[PDB]
Amino acid sequence: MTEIATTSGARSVGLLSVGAYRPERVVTNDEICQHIDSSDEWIYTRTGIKTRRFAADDESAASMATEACRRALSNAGLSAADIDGVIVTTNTHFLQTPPAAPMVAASLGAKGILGFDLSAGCAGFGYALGAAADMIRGGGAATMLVVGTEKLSPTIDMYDRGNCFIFADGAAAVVVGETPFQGIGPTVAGSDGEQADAIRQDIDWITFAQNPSGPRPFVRLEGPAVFRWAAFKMGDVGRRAMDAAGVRPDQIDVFVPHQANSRINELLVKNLQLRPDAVVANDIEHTGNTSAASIPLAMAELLTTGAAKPGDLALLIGYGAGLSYAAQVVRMPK
Amino acid sequence: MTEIATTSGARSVGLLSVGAYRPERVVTNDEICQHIDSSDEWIYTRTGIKTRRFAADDESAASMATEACRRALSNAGLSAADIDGVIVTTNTHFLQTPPAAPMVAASLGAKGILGFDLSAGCAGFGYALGAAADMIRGGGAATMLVVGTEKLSPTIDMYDRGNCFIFADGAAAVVVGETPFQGIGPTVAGSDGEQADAIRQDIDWITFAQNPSGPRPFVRLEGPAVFRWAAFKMGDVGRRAMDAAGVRPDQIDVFVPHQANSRINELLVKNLQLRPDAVVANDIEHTGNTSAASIPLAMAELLTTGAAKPGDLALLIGYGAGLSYAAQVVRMPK
Ligand SMILES: O=C(O)CCCCCCCCCCOC(=O)S
Ligand SMILES: O=C(O)CCCCCCCCCCOC(=O)S
Ligand SMILES: *SCCCCCCCCCC
Ligand SMILES: *SCCCCCCCCCC
Repeated sequence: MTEIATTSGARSVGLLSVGAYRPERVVTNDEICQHIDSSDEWIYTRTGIKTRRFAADDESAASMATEACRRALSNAGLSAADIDGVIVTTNTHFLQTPPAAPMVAASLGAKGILGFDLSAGCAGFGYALGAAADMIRGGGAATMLVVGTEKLSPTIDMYDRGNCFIFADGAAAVVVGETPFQGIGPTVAGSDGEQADAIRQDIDWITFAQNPSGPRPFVRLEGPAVFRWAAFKMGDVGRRAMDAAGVRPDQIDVFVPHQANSRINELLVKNLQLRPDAVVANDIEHTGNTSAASIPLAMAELLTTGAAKPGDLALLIGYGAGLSYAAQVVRMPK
Repeated sequence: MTEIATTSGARSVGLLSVGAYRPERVVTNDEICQHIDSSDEWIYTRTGIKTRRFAADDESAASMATEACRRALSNAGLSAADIDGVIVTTNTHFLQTPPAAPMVAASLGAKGILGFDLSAGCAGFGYALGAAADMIRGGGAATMLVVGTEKLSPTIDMYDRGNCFIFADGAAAVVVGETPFQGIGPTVAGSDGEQADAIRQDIDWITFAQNPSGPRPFVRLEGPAVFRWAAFKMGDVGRRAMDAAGVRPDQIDVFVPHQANSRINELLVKNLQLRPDAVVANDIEHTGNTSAASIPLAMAELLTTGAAKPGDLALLIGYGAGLSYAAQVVRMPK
């Protein structure tokens, strides 16, 4: 006869700021075409990618994540002392343990703060932004870091005619906290674990670890399957996300799909019936596919180029590995 | 100027059931005393562990989590079609991508429900329980599975002498959903990234992949440092947990700390100042340390022995790698 107490946070939460960090090494298509039988033009028309960034040998998903946070914090007018938790979303923290979240908190100056690694393929940001919003409104935190980071280079098979020109590096973090107006709509999510092997690590670490001198694992992609699924299934995912926020297709100002493939995104923009003048993220051009980091990296780009304004109503749609998606309507940060 | 929908879910949320799964191969202390010369008594005196369970080769974290859910659903008298999401917490899913969750989802027949993998070491489950509860109170999901799964087996160095006897395999899933009574307390969580190296994979997979002629990675433990940290710092954490749930230490009926080491958990009990008759989870004896899976496996055991009853007021304390910790006051399920 003693009811467990419940706590409560803020009603309205929003993206206070975005920070982005891309490693300085520019990898061209022609440099990629080195061990590939295709050209710059073939790669740009089929994907929309021109150049992408590769990290340094000493760099890691965590170090870039630490770096993205600082910048977001700086853009937020906030210190590490003002943060209550940090979620790292990544698919390329190359340790089973420890998780990257503590390390990032540690180097940021706030070693004691709550946090975890959330891994859900390319869709990892939608879930982690979703988890923050709910935790903050829940009262477990007031202000929170959600960082997407990905070191994909070391996982690329440079002879792989189907995916080498695709994956890249970068880290972008957002600051989530209380806001006057409601800023982040309901998370709309789900998956398709039937197609789990569409984007995968071909060999598992333990099997590989039993015969290290045999073929090592790489990232593999059954592209047409991914094209079909994404191109035809995310339209509703976007509609469900807009519906839960109480908004209309013609009300979206910025559209931030996962930067997987520009032809896919072209089909979604048309399927989503947005305004003819809706600003549509195209960070694919000089960032490539950065999985968990893709969307917040895309957001920053548009804010930096001034194509998007802070406070613009925006739709987010994450899609990729596991075959799992996540989508939310948000105001633009910064 | 368009508004974003402010939505609500159910306020009161609890653990409906718990479903555990344990590998049939019983590996003993004297069996671990064939490679490396210690003693079954030495291990028992120092850790509290007598035997442990190692999973089969055709078994995995992913596979064991699926079976635990089958059982969690079975004990709540429910169906995969009643579940809106799964959270697989783990440290031994031996793929960067795809996530375990969607696979676990499809194998239960839950077509494309939301789901992600949460990593925060031994404390992953406390984090996962708290995240799910957040999502239901926000309205993102109604009923959810949360599964700590682990196959630490293949990660153990048989020459360890410091931790070969510590780690073991298993899974345990809880169903989280609406209840009339508030069943899960506010999440008390945190970390210590300065001490990230205390429990770590010693070599990263890329580095190892890059150098197959060198040593393979293994799980490493800095015992003394972990003992010092967990046994003197975790009292305050539980104290913070009980404070948030509005309960006095003498109101606790069951204590389920992470099954790291009996001697640690022994000192915890005294610092925590619970009742003399308070039920203390000792699953460690024939289970060992199962990271993420530990606590819900430790829950299931107390319910199986009848040492704990459904509705009992439990104090959970997860702690370990990342040097991260998670705690909350709950009601026992089943
Ligand atoms: O037609 C061919 O023979 C090859 C054409 C392949 C280029 C088209 C891009 C691959 C689609 C991958 C999209 O999924 C993700 O980006 S993930
Ligand atoms: O240093 C002390 O006072 C205790 C001696 C260390 C005991 C031997 C190893 C157990 C380490 C504690 C458990 O670590 C985890 O499983 S986490
Ligand atoms: S859509 C997210 C893709 C994530 C790829 C990371 C897996 C790399 C394989 C390791 C060799
Ligand atoms: S909660 C403590 C268990 C740590 C899990 C990591 C397993 C080590 C991987 C080495 C290959």
